[PDB]
Amino acid sequence: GECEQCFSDGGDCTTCFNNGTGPCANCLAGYPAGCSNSDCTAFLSQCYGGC
Repeated sequence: GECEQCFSDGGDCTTCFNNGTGPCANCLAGYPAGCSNSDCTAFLSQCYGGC
């Protein structure tokens, strides 16, 4: 998981999103399925509430 990797490397939200080029980046704008996902999901559970 790209977003999971960033999470394991101590990253939260900003310090992974990297303004729209990061691992959890598509999980932000176009994220209707991001909660029903897994790789995006824990990040979004923090950074948005996880739907």
